Amino acid sequence: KSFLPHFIPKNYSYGDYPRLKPENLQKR
Amino acid sequence: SSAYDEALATIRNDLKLNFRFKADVLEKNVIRSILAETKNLEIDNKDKDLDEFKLYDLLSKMIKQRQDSAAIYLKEGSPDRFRQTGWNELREVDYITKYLEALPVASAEEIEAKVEPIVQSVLEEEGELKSPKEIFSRIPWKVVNQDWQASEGAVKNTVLRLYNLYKTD
Amino acid sequence: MLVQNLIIFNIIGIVLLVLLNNNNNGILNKKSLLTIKNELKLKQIGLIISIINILIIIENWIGFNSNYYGFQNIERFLNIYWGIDGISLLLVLLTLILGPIAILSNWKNLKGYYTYYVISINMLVILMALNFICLDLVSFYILFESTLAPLFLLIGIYGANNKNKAAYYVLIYTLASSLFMLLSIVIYYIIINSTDYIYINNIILSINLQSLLFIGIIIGIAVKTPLMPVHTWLPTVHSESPLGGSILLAGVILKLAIYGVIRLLLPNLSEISMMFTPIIYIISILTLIYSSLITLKQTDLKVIIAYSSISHLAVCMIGIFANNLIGINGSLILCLAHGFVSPALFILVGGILYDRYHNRLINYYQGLSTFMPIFSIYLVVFSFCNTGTPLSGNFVGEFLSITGAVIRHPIIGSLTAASVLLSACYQMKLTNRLTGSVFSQYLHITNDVTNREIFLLNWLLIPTIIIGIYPSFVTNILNLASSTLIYSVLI
Amino acid sequence: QSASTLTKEDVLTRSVSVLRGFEVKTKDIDLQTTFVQDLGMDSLDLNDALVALEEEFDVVFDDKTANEIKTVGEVVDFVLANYLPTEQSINHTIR
Amino acid sequence: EQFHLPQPFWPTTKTKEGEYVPKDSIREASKVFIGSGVLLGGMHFRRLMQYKKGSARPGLAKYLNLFSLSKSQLIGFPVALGAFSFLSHSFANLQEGQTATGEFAASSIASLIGLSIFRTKKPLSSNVAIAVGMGSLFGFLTWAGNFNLGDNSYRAALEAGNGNEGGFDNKVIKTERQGFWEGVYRRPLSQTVEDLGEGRGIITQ
Amino acid sequence: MLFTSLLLIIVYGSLVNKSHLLTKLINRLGLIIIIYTLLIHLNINTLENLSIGINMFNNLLLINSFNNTIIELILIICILYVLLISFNITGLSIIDNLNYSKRTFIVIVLFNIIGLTLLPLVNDIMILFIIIELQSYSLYLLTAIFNESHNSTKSALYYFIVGSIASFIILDATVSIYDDLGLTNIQYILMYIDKLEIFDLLCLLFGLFIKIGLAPFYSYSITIYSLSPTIITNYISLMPKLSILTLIYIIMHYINIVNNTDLNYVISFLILISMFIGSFGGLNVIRIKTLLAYSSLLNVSYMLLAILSNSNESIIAYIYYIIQYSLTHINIFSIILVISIYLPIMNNMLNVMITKYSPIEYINQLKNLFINNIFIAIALCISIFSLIGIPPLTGFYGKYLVLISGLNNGYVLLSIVLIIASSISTVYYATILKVLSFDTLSFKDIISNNLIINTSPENNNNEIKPEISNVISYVISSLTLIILLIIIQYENIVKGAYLVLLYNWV
Ligand SMILES: CCCCCCCCCCCCCCCCCC(=O)OC[C@H](COP(=O)(O)OCCN)OC(=O)CCCCCCCCCCCCCCCCC
Ligand SMILES: CCCCCCCCCCCCCCCCCC(=O)OC[C@H](COP(=O)(O)OCCN)OC(=O)CCCCCCCCCCCCCCCCC
Ligand SMILES: CCCCCCCCCCCCCCCCCC(=O)OC[C@H](COP(=O)(O)OCCN)OC(=O)CCCCCCCCCCCCCCCCC
Ligand SMILES: CCCCCCCCCCCC(=O)OC[C@H](COP(=O)(O)OCC[N+](C)(C)C)OC(=O)CCCCCCCCCCC
Repeated sequence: KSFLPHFIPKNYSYGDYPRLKPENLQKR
Repeated sequence: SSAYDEALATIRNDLKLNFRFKADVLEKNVIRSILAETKNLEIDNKDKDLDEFKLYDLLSKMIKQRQDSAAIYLKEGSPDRFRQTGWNELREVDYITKYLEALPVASAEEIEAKVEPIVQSVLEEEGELKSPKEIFSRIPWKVVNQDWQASEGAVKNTVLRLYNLYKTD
Repeated sequence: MLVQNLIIFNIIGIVLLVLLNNNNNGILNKKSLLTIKNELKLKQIGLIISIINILIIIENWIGFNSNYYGFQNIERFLNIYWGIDGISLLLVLLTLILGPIAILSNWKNLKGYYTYYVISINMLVILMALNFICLDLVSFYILFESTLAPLFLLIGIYGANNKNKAAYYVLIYTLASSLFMLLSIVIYYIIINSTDYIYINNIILSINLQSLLFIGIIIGIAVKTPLMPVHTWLPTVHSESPLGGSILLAGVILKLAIYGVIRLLLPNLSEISMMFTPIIYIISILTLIYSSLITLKQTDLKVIIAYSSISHLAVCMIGIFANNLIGINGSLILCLAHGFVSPALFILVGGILYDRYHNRLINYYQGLSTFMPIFSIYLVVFSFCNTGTPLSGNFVGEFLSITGAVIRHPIIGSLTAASVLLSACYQMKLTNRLTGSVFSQYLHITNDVTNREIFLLNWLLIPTIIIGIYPSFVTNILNLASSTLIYSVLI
Repeated sequence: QSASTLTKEDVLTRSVSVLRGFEVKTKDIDLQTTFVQDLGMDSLDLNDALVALEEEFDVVFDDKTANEIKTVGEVVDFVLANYLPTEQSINHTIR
Repeated sequence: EQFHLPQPFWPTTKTKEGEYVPKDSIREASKVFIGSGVLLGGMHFRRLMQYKKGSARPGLAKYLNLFSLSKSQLIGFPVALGAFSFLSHSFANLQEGQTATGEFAASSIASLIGLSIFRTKKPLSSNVAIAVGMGSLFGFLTWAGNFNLGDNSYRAALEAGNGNEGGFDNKVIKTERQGFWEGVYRRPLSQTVEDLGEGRGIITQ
Repeated sequence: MLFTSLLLIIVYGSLVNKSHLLTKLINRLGLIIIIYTLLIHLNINTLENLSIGINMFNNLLLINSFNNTIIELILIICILYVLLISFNITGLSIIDNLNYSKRTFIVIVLFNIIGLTLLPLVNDIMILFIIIELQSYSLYLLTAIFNESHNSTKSALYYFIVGSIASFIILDATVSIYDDLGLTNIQYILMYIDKLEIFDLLCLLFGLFIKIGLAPFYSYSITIYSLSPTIITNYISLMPKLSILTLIYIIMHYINIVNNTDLNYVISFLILISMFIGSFGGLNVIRIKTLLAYSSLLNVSYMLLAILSNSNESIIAYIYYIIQYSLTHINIFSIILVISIYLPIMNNMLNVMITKYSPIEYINQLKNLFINNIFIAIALCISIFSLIGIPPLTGFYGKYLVLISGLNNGYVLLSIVLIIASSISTVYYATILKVLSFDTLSFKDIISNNLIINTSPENNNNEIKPEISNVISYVISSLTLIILLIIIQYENIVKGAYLVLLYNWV
């Protein structure tokens, strides 16, 4: 149905920066 | 208990080398302290065999105890005249971590490489994350010794660390 | 007359400001009278000194002959020969014009110590201006590196939150790289016994020795333009340095690298410069393309402008290493046009928005045209100048630089035309956002551009358009000076 | 050299072992563990323990502190704050 | 036709073809390997005597721990130095002389061999990172002419008349190429074509 | 004059009663003695007459125009140092009384000045050994002048042991040469320069390298300079280098006759290591004197490159560099002694203990100097920028002249390494400047009445009371402006260094 754009990592690790599922705000 | 007995041999050997070559005094206190807690550990786990994972949680407690003591001293000051008590706590943590990382168990990245797919899969099926208790359920706390090669507690720390990253409230 | 008066007068100005403002340090605990209104009188004296320095170069400009080949106003002072040609004359005037602008941009946005800042600004301007009128390699290096001492302290005292990081970066990136340029200067003084411009221009060295000397000098030049991959100091220094420090860094300091090519490479190492041009073009083209794509992902307003400066100075490097008059003139005009537009964009981004909201994150600003229409006009106008829209000196510089590259190397010089597209991609992505959508929810409505900030923007825009429409004001002066740099034997 | 290398966990651990060799009611000793109540030491037993804890850590309790000591944690606090390594000869350090 | 790239290389004496008797690589490496193992092993057992003589003195013990070598370092160091000597001489024989590329290869391989012995408990990529760094340093050392240019220095050239003591004269033109440290007023145009080639303004357009 | 006046001062000091004023006035007599020594030496020794080289005292000594310049430099710097003990450095008795509590302070200095000036003149192996002991013994006695200080005595023990090992190495080298040739006079030994083992002279240089703190023997000097009182560290870290380096230059002048490139390589190895240690060593340090100890090790490596190249360009480089570095060394230590007056007082974490010998011991005790005294802070910035080598300060021309001599002799590697070493050491030079000034605006409006200077009283509340004493202020002003404005007279000064000859002639 609705899918994320390309080149969006499924995981990341930047120290203590909060880890969250990428939400494309254009679809809100 | 093959790995446990081999591990405790290196700790004993480093004690023999330390007395032989007059190495750092604080290291002598660390090894002597480890052996005493090992002495307590043997008494309370007889006939149950001693895997290195139960040794892993013993050194984990020592590391966590001194970090808590170091935190207070490095904030309100060490009580000795030379103000070295707080740094002595952290110096011992390095010695204990040297033996902890030599045990044949998973590193922090291997355990995170297995829990992170579980933490993410919980949040996507439910929307919001409130407590780690919903992530402990999807963890097989029966067979994480040879498929994951980790203790009972090292998985607990990995989840709690990952939960604080992923929590939405 | 020029150098002697420009140094003696400014020393008297430096001593005068010190005498007035430091006469009351001795446990007087008084209230003084020059400390009122943020040291208004001491600021005004330094502002006047900057304008008078522009009058000194004018008196020597009236007697300048555009139809004379060679250095003019040849003078001896402090056992050093000082002279001017067409190329040097324009860069001196550009350097001195930005002096009053640097002081006025920080007229009321310093936490204190206004006398120190004004002295350092006037001290930076003169040292940079004197670097265009020296006539030997050692005097070039002395003035090239003397600016590091005041610039290091200027950033560390008047800088932003990460000023400590920025002060170390500028001191270590530039000093370490210039010491490699000093090695080449020492070699010249050893084998030729002189570093005079005219003396060394006539000597042909062995093609192997010319390679070693070129690499030593190019290391110092490449870091200071800057070029990839030694450019990482500039974005950090620009985002933390004060507004006047960014204006001088973006207006004069980077242009010394192009003048270094004109003096230290083209006339003395002519044979080896032709060998190195493909390497120079590859490095510069990738500097242009990479910096433009990197600028897209930036989130700091003053860092976006800093990366924009790197893209255009790669084009200046491409033009100056073309072996034709079109490219050389185009690179010089682009240096002057950049010397006005780039400081203007720092005033808009780091001098007006920052003085009101004290935050350089891009996410806080949008729809500024609703309550800041005057700011939006200047922001939009300078954005099109920055992308080389015709009627601006930037386009005339960019078009001739691209044309000079195509004439020099038709295949690879054609990649320089990506400046037209890529510069508009990141510059109009930032401007379309600041002037787009509803006025930001994170901002409170405040004053628009004041009279002082209008004055700064107008007098940086005016020279850009005068040069853009009638560049012959500049090309007439540069014509005979630039023609001496071309190396070719057609048979 | 002339500075302490003591941690709160080592001093407590060495204190417990020295107190374990006595005739105490319980072997479960922590900082809050009192001498009179938990371990059950009369006037003379307590001072035997204090001197035993003196020899282990090479410290000497002052009279005011020793008469007023109640808990095991107070001893650990005293050792950490007052312990100093003994001075060595002029040759041990520089050679 | 070959590309015309700049050649930033310091002057060196070039052995004539047929010269350069090669050096025995195995024999030379044997002396470095054996002599180093004897010293390092001998100094190891000498320090054990100092341990036995005194172990209750912290001052002596601290200094002995700094110079103490682990067992894998007592074997790895002679092997790395022996491999370095062998590979440096072996590559020099291959190239009829010593080059910076040969020294870069010899030093990095010798470092990686030693690192894989006395740095076993570190990631492989970490050992390669050090070996590349170590190899570059010795390649730079050779590129700069070892500790001194010697007979190729300008002072040496100035004493042999190959400098610029007499000055310059444009009327004099030399078919042969000028010396490394020599400067001239005017050059044969054939030399420029040899250096730059024809094209973008040389001879043709 | 030195010898005659020393005997009178020795006896006079033991005759009069002991008081701080009398010791201070006796120090001023020492100042007059050195001034008369300089005037007498200038009146009789001239560069033009000594160019050939004149033998004295049965050829035991040999003075030439190269030796003579260093002797005058030693006398001039010794004059500036005695002003520190002959006048008020701070004006507060708790700090200044230390410089007046030892009556033998001036006597030891006059003993050492005699050893410093005679050492470059040595022309015989027997007198080389005697003088190098005379210089070394006085340095040990000066390092231990404060015998009630535990650190001062500990440094003197370390100094004695290391400096005796070097002296034995020096003696062992001369005995080997005498065994080879059966000759003791240097000029006689020069007749057999091609037949004696030249590495017997490298052993002689190795003992000299220990006494200047060159790597790998740098450890003891870094330790000693940090533990000694700031007034002692100012002298012992600079004075031995003026004489020993000059002697090393003369020895290397004789060594270059036979052109042994193997010997040149060993010295280049020591210079290369010293650049690495001098630059990387100072990056992680918190003490200012430990930082300056590495700075001294680094600047010695720069001079030894000029000494190693040993040509006509090397005489100019070494002579100019040693003069300008001595003035920078004097200027920095003068400021460090003065600025103890701006130290905050308690009324605590890390239990930091500061003693009367070294009130300024850590780099962060220089905090807010830009606020407390802007003119002195700028003077310290100018000196530090000179060590960095920022043109057109004196330190720039020193590095420029060293590079010319080094690159002229084919030392490509060492010229590149020092320029990398200069960049690395800039990191810890900049850290001084960061501490001085970088927190000016975020601290400008603060109330600081807890400084050491605030303990001083006030005379009438209607007079103007200068915060720094007259002599020490004028010296700092003079040296700082010389460092800053050397461009005015650089051409004339370098023409003078052209005339200083060491058997060049023609
Ligand atoms: C936002 C910032 C505010 C500023 C924005 C506006 C900027 C000002 C616009 C003008 C820019 C300055 C350029 C004009 C200056 C005069 C140039 C000049 O000297 O012209 C000389 C010209 C030929 O020279 P000559 O034959 O030698 O005779 C004169 C001898 N001294 O002799 C002549 O014939 C003079 C002819 C002058 C014609 C008027 C020029 C004014 C501009 C109109 C034309 C612009 C080009 C057309 C563009 C239209 C759009 C495509
Ligand atoms: C009966 C047996 C008697 C044995 C007497 C020796 C005692 C044991 C010591 C072990 C041997 C090492 C010393 C050997 C002599 C000193 C080196 C020397 O002079 O060269 C001899 C040897 C062979 O070289 P060769 O070509 O034959 O000699 C020149 C002939 N024209 O050249 C060599 O290859 C020697 C090997 C040297 C290479 C290893 C040393 C470098 C690595 C260890 C460094 C030691 C610590 C660093 C010291 C410097 C610190 C700043
Ligand atoms: C046979 C005995 C061993 C040989 C010792 C040689 C001593 C003289 C050599 C000159 C070096 C003088 C520096 C002081 C000597 C060091 C004393 C020492 O050996 O201690 C080892 C020291 C401690 O290291 P650590 O591993 O923590 O302790 C061992 C734990 N078991 O580890 C160190 O830090 C030693 C390294 C000190 C820094 C020296 C670096 C000099 C510059 C080398 C690179 C040159 C740069 C140019 C490179 C380009 C050319 C290729
Ligand atoms: C063209 C060559 C010129 C050379 C002379 C340089 C200026 C000398 C200043 C000495 C007097 C002084 O320290 O005075 C201090 C003044 C003004 O400070 P203020 O705000 O009044 O102080 C505060 C007093 N309150 C609190 C009462 C307001 O600071 C200056 O002037 C700074 C200029 C120098 C900065 C760069 C240093 C670089 C060093 C190396 C250079 C290569």
